[PDB]
Amino acid sequence: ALTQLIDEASEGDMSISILTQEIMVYLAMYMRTQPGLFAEMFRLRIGLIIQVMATELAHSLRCSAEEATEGLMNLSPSAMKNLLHHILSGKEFQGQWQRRRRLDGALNRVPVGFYQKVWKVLQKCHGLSVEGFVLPSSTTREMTPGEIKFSVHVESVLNRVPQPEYRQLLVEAILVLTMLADIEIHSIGSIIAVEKIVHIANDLFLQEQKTLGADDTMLAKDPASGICTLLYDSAPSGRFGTMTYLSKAAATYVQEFLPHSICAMQ
Amino acid sequence: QLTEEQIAEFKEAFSLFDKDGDGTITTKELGTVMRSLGQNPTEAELQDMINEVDADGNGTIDFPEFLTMMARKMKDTDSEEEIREAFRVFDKDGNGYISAAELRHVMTNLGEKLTDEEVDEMIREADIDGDGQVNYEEFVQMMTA
Amino acid sequence: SAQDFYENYEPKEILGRGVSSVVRRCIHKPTSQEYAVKVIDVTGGGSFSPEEVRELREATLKEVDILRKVSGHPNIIQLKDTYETNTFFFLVFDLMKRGELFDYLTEKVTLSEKETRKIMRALLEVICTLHKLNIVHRDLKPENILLDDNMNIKLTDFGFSCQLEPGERLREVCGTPSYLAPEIIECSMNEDHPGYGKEVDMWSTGVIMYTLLAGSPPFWHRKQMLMLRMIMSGNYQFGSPEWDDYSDTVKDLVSRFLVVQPQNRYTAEEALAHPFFQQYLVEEVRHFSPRGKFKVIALTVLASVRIYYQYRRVKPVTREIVIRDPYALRPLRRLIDAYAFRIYGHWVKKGQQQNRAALFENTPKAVLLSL
Amino acid sequence: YKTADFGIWERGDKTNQGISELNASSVGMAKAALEALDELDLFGVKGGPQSVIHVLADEVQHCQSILNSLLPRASTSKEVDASLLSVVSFPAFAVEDSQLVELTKQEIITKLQGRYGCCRFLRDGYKTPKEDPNRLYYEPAELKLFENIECEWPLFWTYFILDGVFSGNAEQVQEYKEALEAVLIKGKNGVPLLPELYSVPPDRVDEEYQNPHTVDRVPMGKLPHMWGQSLYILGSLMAEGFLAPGEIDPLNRRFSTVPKPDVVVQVSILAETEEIKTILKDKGIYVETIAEVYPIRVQPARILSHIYSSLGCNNRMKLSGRPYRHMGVLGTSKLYDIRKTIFTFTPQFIDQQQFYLALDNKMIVEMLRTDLSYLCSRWRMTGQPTITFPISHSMLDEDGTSLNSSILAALRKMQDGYFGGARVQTGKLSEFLTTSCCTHLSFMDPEVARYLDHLLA
Ligand SMILES: C/C=C(\C)CC/C=C(\C)CCC=C(C)C
Repeated sequence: ALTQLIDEASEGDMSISILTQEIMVYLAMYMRTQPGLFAEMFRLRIGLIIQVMATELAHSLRCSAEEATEGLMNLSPSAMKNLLHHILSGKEFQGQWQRRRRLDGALNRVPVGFYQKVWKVLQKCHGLSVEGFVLPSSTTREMTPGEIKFSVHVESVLNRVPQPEYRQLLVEAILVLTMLADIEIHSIGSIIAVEKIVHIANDLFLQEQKTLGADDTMLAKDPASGICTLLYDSAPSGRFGTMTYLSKAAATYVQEFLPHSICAMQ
Repeated sequence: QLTEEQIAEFKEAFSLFDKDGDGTITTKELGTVMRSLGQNPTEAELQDMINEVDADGNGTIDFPEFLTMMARKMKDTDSEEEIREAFRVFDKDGNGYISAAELRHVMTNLGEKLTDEEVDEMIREADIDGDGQVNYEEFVQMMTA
Repeated sequence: SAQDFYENYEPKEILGRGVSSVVRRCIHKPTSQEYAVKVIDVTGGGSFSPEEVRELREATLKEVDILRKVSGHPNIIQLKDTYETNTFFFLVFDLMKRGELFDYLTEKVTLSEKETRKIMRALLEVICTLHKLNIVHRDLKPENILLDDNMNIKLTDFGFSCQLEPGERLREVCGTPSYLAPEIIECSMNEDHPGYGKEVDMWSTGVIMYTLLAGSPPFWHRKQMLMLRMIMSGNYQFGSPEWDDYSDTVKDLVSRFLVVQPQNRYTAEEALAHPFFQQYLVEEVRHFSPRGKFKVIALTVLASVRIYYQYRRVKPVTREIVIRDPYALRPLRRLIDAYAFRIYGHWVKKGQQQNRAALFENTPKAVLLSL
Repeated sequence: YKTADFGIWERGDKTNQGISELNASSVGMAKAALEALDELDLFGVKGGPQSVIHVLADEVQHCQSILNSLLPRASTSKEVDASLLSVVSFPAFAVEDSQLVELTKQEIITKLQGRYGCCRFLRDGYKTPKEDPNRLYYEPAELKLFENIECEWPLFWTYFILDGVFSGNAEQVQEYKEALEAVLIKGKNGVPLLPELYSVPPDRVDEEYQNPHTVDRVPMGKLPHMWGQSLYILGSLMAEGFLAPGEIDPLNRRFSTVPKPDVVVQVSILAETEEIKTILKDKGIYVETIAEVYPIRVQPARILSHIYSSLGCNNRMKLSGRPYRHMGVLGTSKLYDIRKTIFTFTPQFIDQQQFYLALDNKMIVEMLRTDLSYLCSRWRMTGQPTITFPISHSMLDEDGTSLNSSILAALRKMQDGYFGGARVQTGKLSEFLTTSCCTHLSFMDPEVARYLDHLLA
């Protein structure tokens, strides 16, 4: 049945069917010998693994996706295993962090305990909405924080954004609520749109660079997401990092929903 | 750049802070001092206060840590306020002149027993303008020195 | 022989990995004591040509030598004994349950002033022993530094070390790029400079100071040669908002190791004599002139007043200051760095394209894209 | 290890919705049963090879790979189950790492035990007064209704008593004996009865919601619980010196937690043709050819899998023997005695007809490196494992006159005595005849037999 499911999920393309099971051996090979590469991935998505492995072998030896598709068939099993380990371990051979966010939100790689941190935040809220799909606080009572079924619910909401790079922006956006939630004594008591916090953070990332001397050329919009391409390439921390602007926009949204706030314990 | 002298001055100050020879200054110990000098802050205040300086240290300040504070991290305004404050701490009278006896008042407060003439001498050694008084200008000139 | 290896130790689990060397935990059967074994593949899977196979042995044969020249010292591992085979070279040393300082620096992005002081107090006292025996490391990276359950520093991988003949200065370029002293590159780009001596380790140690206390290398940028001009010229900045909260005694000692000219560098013996590493010994008479007593009582007051003033100054976290500038104030900036390294702590590794500074954006995009 | 089942509680996952899951109790129990039946004569001492149950350590240690990964959890849906006491200590002894046993036992302690026994698993609600006894299934929302008010079964306290007797913790056999003696319901002529479960009274459900494990519970369910009652008497028998752990465990499963030293993996590199023996000789590799090993004859791992398809065949009972399952090194590293001819089977990762992972020589070393590592740490048979490694023409260079560097490094690596964390004693297959697991395949003793008949001749 497992082989039949792979073949049916192969939608007829025979090259992916073997690559699906070929990677499955390597995933199990690294899982048995190095369990630490999957500590940040609770769902092993082989199907996109070929896709995410395609992009890095596309950017390396810069070529088209179809040439990479022909290229992916061409590597040796050891090279294929190494390149997958190149993907999973976090070793690097658009932009630097744009290639580290298209490789971090396409694998649905999330920090240890992030699914155990959404549970804490949702108890202080009514839900968490992404692209207008809500993950309500009723889930917190329904499954335990450590329940993998809950991990699916948080995960399912987070794939409502198709583009991989924007998902990781949502991922660390969720955590800037978590870290602001600890400081804030009161609860928002309403819905929070995790998507929007990135958007004004995109907007607020826009204003500061305009003031400091950025041209319209460098701050170019991502066609689908609506985020500046430089914001995707921006480093996480720092004065002008992505999570400084998202630690910045995770407060103006709480301004309208929470008229009065008290922040303690620094 | 802090001289062997300066480091030594910071060290004896650390000694004046800890009555026990603990090698550390506790939230309680700082307190005994502030109250010695007349600023009685909440035991909680103290905890925060020792925390601002250390951040781990479990409420005890250490000397390597101590010097870190006494090195002039202070801004001109910031120090100015402080320099001024000590000066007031010095004059309960608030007359604005440093009594030889006022110096004694502070030591007596810090539990160090030192000779009466020596005290006059301490001021005298440092005293030119204020015969018998250290003026604030003398105090500031002195601290930098 | 391999029989001699298994007659005394039994490797249980894999601790770490390397380019061709694997670190493995073992049990010493006679003593039942935890020990680490580094397992270097001499043949390297067949990639090593006979020259590299020979050179790796000579590098390894040398490597036993330095680790045999320094022993019993608290803060460098003890090579308990070394076994060589035709295909491997086993080296058994102390077990460090915790990993390298790089892994630790990933967990805590900014390493606190008290913690770094004893960390490097050992490292400088490590550096004194190497220089007194006249042995330079040239490789003082935090991944070369191992920490135990008590956080004690165990300097590791003297793989690039070489003993200078009295008054001789090397020319070979040995070391990953960021932690190379200015004359390392200068000797690489010129023949007139007759070489570098034991003062090399001082610069590398001073680099750890900027990395540990700020979470970034002093000089880092994504292309290779650009980092080099920041090194030889020596343009470093205790930038804001990051580097303003630390005490001023930190900054001067950082510049001392970071001076570009070697002779003016701050050698290890006087390095421990800078005010930071001064320790409070309880039993000191500390006699003082009457002016000296008056300062102490004034300084004792000046301290108490100071502490109340500094604290009063700290601004509680409010909604507005988060909106205007999160990084500016410490508690929120350290937090942003902390949750920066929890999400992308897998993205920091060894090398140039994986350094920690890649996780920090301290400059406007326009200035970054100026050239 | 690869089959989902409803398990010890006949309800599958925590949701109780007919969803079978991989429970550690089933995986652990099968591992112990497989080890218990391993070379066991079902007729006792007065038995023969016809009455011996043959168990393959590939499936036994595959259950270990799942137990180590699952524990201290019972499944992906259960953070812990008190039935894991039936796996860590008794009667399975299926966990070999003592740290795992203590960690799992203490996890049961914190999350399940109260003052009336231990809960089967978190959010159980089997007989909690907050579930309707008519519906066989539970809706998803009902799971949160069972929190902290779950029925508590003294059955698992008999397991802790049994664990203490086996481990030798007189303190453990005392804390759980007085605890069990205060929950035992007296009946008939004063005999103790073990309640199946202790249930929260319907009015007092809210109190245990707020303050956990303090409200008085009423005995419900089966009275006596014939399962739990037996181990209570069994624990009582072995705690008052009427029975020893060895008599109830004659197969010595209780020693599963004692450390096992790693084994020395014997490797006999072979050459498919004489002309490959010269390339290896030119590189200084002492090998026998495939023909020089005769009378010992080597075969692919598949052939061994076909052979076991005749073990347990009974036409009248319509039993077809073992299904075709892939054979790992633990099966293929034994020496097989089929019809008085010694058989060694090539390890499966070198099989080239199945897939293309054997056609990359850099992958042979990588698979071999882990496969020796799997062998040394997981060998539980008499003798030392013997991997017969035949060098094929595909493992040579594209030129055809030189051995590939990756395999070339691999072969010398084995002669020096260490490869992949395993001690390798390289030699000839004849030398390892007496220091190997010589398993006699008695079912072959008078399809695959017809092939083996010509193969023998
Ligand atoms: C101290 C925080 C200051 C601006 C940020 C505003 C915080 C919040 C708006 C609500 C988000 C999470 C809540 C968990 C309960």
